[PDB]
Amino acid sequence: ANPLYQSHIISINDLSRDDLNLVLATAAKLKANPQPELLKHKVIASCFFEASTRTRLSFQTSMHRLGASVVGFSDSANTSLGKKGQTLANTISVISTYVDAIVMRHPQEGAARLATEFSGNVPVLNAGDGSNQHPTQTLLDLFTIQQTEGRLNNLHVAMVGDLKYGRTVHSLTQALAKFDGNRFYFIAPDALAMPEYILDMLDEKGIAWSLHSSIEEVMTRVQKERLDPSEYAXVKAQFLVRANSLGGLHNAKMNAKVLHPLPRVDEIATDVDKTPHAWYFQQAGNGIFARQALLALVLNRDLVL
Amino acid sequence: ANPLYQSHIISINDLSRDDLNLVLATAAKLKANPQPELLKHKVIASCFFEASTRTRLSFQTSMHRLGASVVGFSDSANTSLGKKGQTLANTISVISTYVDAIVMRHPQEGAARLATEFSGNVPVLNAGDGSNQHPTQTLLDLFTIQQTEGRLNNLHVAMVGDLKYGRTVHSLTQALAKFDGNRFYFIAPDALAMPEYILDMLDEKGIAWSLHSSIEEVMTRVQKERLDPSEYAXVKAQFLVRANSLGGLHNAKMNAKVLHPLPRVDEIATDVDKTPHAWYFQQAGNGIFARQALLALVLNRDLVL
Amino acid sequence: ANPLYQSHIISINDLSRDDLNLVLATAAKLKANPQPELLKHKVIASCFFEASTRTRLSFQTSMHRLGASVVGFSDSANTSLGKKGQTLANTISVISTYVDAIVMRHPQEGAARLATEFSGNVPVLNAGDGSNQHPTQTLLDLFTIQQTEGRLNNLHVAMVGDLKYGRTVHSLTQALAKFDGNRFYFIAPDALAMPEYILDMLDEKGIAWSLHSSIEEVMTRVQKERLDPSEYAXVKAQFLVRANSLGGLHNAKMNAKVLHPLPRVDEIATDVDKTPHAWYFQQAGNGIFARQALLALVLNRDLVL
Amino acid sequence: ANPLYQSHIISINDLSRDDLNLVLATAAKLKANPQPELLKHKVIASCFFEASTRTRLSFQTSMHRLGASVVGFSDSANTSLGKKGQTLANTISVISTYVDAIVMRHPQEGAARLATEFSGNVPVLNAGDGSNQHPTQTLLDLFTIQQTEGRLNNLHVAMVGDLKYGRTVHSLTQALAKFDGNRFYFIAPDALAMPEYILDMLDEKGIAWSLHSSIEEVMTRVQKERLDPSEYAXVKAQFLVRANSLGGLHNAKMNAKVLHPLPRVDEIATDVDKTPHAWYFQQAGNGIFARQALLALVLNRDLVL
Amino acid sequence: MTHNDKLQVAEIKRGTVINHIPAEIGFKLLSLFKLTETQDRITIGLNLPSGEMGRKDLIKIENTFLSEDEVDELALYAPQATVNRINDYEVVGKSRPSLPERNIDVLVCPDSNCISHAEPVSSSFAVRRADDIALKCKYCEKEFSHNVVLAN
Amino acid sequence: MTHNDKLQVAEIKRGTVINHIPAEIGFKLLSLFKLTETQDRITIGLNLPSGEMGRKDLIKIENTFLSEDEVDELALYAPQATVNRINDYEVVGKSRPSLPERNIDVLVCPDSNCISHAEPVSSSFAVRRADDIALKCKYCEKEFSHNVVLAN
Ligand SMILES: [Zn+2]
Ligand SMILES: [Zn+2]
Repeated sequence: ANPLYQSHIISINDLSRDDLNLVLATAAKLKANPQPELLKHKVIASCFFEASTRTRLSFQTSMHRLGASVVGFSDSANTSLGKKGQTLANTISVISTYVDAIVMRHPQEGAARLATEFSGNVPVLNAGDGSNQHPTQTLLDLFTIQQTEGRLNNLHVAMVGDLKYGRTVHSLTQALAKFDGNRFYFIAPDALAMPEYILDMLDEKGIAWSLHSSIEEVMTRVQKERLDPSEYAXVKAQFLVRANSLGGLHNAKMNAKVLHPLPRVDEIATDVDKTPHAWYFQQAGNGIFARQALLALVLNRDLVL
Repeated sequence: ANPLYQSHIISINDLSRDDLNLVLATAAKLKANPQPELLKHKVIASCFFEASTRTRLSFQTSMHRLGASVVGFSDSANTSLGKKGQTLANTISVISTYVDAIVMRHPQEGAARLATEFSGNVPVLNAGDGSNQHPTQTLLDLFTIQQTEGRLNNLHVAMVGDLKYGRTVHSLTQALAKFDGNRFYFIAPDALAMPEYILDMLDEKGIAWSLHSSIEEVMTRVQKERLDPSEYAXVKAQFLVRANSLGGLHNAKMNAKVLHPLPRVDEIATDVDKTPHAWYFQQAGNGIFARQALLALVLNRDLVL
Repeated sequence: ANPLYQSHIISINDLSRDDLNLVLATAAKLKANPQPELLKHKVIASCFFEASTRTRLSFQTSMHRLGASVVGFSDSANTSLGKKGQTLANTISVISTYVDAIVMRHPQEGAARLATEFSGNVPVLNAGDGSNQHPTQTLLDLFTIQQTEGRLNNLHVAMVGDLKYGRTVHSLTQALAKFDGNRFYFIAPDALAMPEYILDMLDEKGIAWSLHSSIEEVMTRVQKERLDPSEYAXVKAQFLVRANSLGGLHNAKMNAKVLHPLPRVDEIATDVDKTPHAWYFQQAGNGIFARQALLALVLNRDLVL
Repeated sequence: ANPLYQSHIISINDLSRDDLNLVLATAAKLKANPQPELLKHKVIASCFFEASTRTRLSFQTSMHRLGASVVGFSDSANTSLGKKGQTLANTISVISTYVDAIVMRHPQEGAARLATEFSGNVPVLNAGDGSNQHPTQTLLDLFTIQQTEGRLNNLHVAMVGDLKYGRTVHSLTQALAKFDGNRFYFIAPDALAMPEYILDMLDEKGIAWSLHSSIEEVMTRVQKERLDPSEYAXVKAQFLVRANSLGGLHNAKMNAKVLHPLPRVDEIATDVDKTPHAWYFQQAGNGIFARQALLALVLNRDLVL
Repeated sequence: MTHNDKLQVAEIKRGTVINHIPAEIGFKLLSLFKLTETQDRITIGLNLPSGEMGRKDLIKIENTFLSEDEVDELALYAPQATVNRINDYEVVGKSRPSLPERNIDVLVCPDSNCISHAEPVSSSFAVRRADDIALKCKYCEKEFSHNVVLAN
Repeated sequence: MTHNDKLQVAEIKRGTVINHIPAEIGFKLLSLFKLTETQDRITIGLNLPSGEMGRKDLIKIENTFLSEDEVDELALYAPQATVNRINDYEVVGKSRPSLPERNIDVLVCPDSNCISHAEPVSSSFAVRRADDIALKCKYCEKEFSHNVVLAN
């Protein structure tokens, strides 16, 4: 009776305002009002086609705070199955069989979809296709934006990183975008530039934005921060002007905050840690809520709203 | 009060009609009538001396639909213990200690037995000794034969594969054999021939059979199919007349079905998938029932028959 | 002016009586009359597409007793090249370029041939295609038969082993066969049976033979022995009647000898070592002569006959 | 008495017209007039701090056509030394000791230089520092340009590839640049763009150039081609417009030629192979000459000009 | 009948008589699609056409009860073609292969990772243009262009 | 000319007019071999034949200056076929696809290891029979049978 029922979740693109405003709000309370046993008698599948752990460790914990089960595996090593023969779609069709649901992560980029098709009525959650989509991340992100600035409307956003191979600013953006008129800032070093497609779409739509290579002014008329990471790929003398580092002297502050779907390294400084705008963490602890919401939506038929 | 109590299960040979007709029927309902909590307060051991996963993933799921616990590990890598010193029988004697039961799998071929001896009153389930026995498989197989053709009596069986190193047609056969007068067919390429011992025993007994290298006629007077796998070992130019492949044009059908303790690869065709006689899967989903039956037999004292 | 010049050697099949009687006799003296510098100013390629070492260590040593050079590599690890892109036929075409010749070994089974095509005028020696051909071995074998029994004519041969996947009795046989009327014995355990093609050919031709599972009588009317190896593949409870083991009490001897392109393990006993019919070794030391012969044939234009 | 004596070679930058016109011409004959024994009594070091093989296999072969020796190793595995303690500069200082010279390759990027300092009078050749310099390559390249178009003066060059991380167009360019007025073309996909430093230098100097994303016209007023490679790093959906592929229909030819310090994969087509402008190979076979020249310059005092 | 036409079909009896659509890319179609795995007889050649000579009707292709878009589908490889009818009294009104929006099994995510290419799929790509033709890849949500795809 | 024949060719001008050889395995041939990568026009259909009706000549195939065995080559997939000539005054004397002994690029060592299948080859297999047809594989000196090969 719930919009979400037996629907497989897999790509943020593929989801509707509403929907967001829902997991968004089923999790808000869940957060204020937990329920272990919503799920008892359930078992789930914590398939780690590509070991991942931060994501897994939180998925899971999720299953169990709702009450429930697991059976899963992380791979690349001492994990088996089919290989030099079998199909990730034989794995599933059997798996499909006993399970009640499937978070599952992978290297390739169809899997959740590829697995939809073969797994009849057992919803799949996508922790990752590959370099393609992570709905859990961005809704995880999206909320958190929400409990903070207090709305996903009339914002001052900015995401300073490697917006190029950036897996999550790509989602974030287009979810943060469905909602409206908010201007985005893209402090990217012409190489971790912003792809010319997620734009024509900002443009595409009716929305706005600007460019800068500072963390500076862009920063005072700014509300939540996504610093991605920066790494390999580029030379190792390509970590030349690594100046897009968040650290401590900003004061010309506001009452915004900073985020980063970890894991930080250089991006940002212990020094900061401490002081407001910090959260990268809360940002994390808030995925345990963002997920749950789903899974109980995903698997229940109705709610205690 | 139950025949099965505190008895360790480990080899199909080593089990009695009755017994089969029991797990066979305790699982039939369990299937029609589940019970999570038959087992609560239980923890079990999911020992994967030899990582295996399809088997593990289902064992386990089993523990939990009955309600219960786990603690286990899959190995060949980042798993520890004793090594260049300790005994799989030191592992056990301690394990033995906290657990309530032990599924456990291995490379060598005594283990479950070897472990019986050292594990005083904590039953061991054998997911595998080695190339020796897998009771769970064949009873898993046996049933499934049952819910299908509707009896394990007066059948038309056939197992086309690599009946030589075939781990499961070796069990199957001798269980399917305890019951009676049924004729078996062995479409094997003189090399994956049928060992001269499981026969003298067909013969040994009072039973029958025939030989063919077709999938053809053998097939019309046929009821359930075991296609094994076919692989390595033999040359790679030894996969010359790989003609014992199940695929699609059979029509000269019946209302039988096809099975394969996966995982398929070449053996059989997507094309088939679809259409009846298919099941390889259901065959699988039915192991979650076949196991459970045991474990609650194994560990309870009585029943709600 | 030499039959052998710039011809690539690769498969025993693909060679003519003559030819055999040649490397056969160029090596006989070479053996009695060495020449370092026949080759000076030469470099060669000791390509070990599949590390192999006994074969490599002797190839090589060969290059240098003739005087000369090397450049090569053994692989499966810390060796490079092209991979997830390049062609064993790009490797060669460059290699081809500086070298003067190429011994080269491999996993696949065209390579020497596949490499012929791309390597214009730089002869390739095949130390192995795969499970296909090893000319060096069998001519190595063939000779040695010769310096012994004193001819490759009017013999009593026998090869007790795993004549099935046996790489060398397959060559041996058909070379030992080109010559004439000699009767062969095949003490093979119906599973390491003799393939039905190298036979129809014995038959095919005009030649003879018999079968036995003894080492016994077959043995008194017997002249040179090829015991192959016996291993893996078959069960490990498949090393059941491993009775085809050569050991020591034979006395009902003759003045024959025993051979084995190593490496022995169980096949044969230290005990033997000692006493005549032994040689497995000399058999080896004689490959350093068998090769050389080639390479100088292969690369010179004429001879000091 | 030779400019080159006891000088360590390591970076093309760090070398003078003259010098180029020298190895350039000592190798031209060497090529027309070989000398094994120029070097006898020599041993050299073929240090493969970073296994590399195409480069090694040719270096080496070099040592020996000049007559000489080797002792070396390829690494990343079963190679030893110091580790969790010792210095590539302890390796050297000892090595230094017995050797007569050192080709050596590495991951890091000082090594040859770092090793100069510690290796007193034993010249080092650099097969690679890292992502920094490969003099052997580019002089190897440079010549070859020469025996072809017949001069390194008044050319039509073009290098279509991944001029960004391109290791060799970076050298090539600046050597091909020392000489004069020649115009260069850079068919690079704005991402494998041309770094803004090797330019300001074209500009810096007095020289010219243009840009295009075709292989087309740029191509008719064109004389030697450097296609680099294209790979990893960028997405795998980043191999989107891989249109900078050299293949076969060019006819609107000339009598130029195509080069590529291998190893090709996609860059260019078998189809081409064949027909003129091909050479990628000769380009290779010509490194055996380019090196030698050095080493005998490097180590002799005078010449037979 | 030594090669030609005799487009007698229309229900219980059919024909297909592809005749070089554009040129030497109608063979394609053939595999590009079934239509040879099928009873009815077939007819082709190469018009090496300019179209028609004296009076040229003003159309070509095949005629045989494809579907509706059993086409629309060619929209991509022979947009310039045309189906069926009859010369005396007949039906196949103004029908041109006109973009489908979702090619089906013909093609191939050039992406190297799509699971597509690893298992039991379907090529399903979706089409949008204004640009120069866009094709997405339910599988690996990525966008390539009629080009580079068309090939593979 | 609404589909048919008009086997006007024979030198500077040619045709090819494969007409269902055996059936639904003449498409094959088509790719099975070039002959579509080529100027001259082509003609086919499906004779759904019994051969011929009233008086049937007693032959079929293609006509167009293949070579000699541009065939002999089909010896394997349509042994029962036949080439060219002319109806009034003509030449193509008793010529039947008759085993070649070495198929060339069509096929595939089923062997999993042949280098064949790993690089820039050629399918070259050699043919001997008395048995039921034998094919070797200069590459991986192994012998399979017209069967299992023919497929792949
Ligand atoms: Zn895709
Ligand atoms: Zn082959």
